[PDB]
Amino acid sequence: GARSDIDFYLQPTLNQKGVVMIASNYNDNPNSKEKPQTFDVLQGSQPMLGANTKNL
Amino acid sequence: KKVVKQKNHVYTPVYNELIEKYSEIPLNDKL
Amino acid sequence: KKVVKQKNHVYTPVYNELIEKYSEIPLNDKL
Repeated sequence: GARSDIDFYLQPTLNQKGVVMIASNYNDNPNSKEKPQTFDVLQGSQPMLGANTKNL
Repeated sequence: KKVVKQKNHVYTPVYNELIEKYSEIPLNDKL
Repeated sequence: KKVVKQKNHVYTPVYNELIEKYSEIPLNDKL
């Protein structure tokens, strides 16, 4: 399902039961496309590493 | 005759939202 | 009476296309 411009960055390890992926999306669109206040927000999680703490 | 409530006429991406926020309960009426 | 949607009137070779292209999925709405 991917496309031909993702530029898969591979950094292999040795002692790693499992394999972890990090998906990032730079904007790179030329209209306006600014970041909202780097999300100093207690309600929302910041959209770089979510650290999801939720059941309710 | 009955209509079928035709058109709102403006379009958008759907975006079932990715980044989640904690949902505090706003049942704070007077007390 | 009901019509049978007669004619578009312009013709072409069919050409069920030979050379194939990779079909990326364009479901890239807003995120």
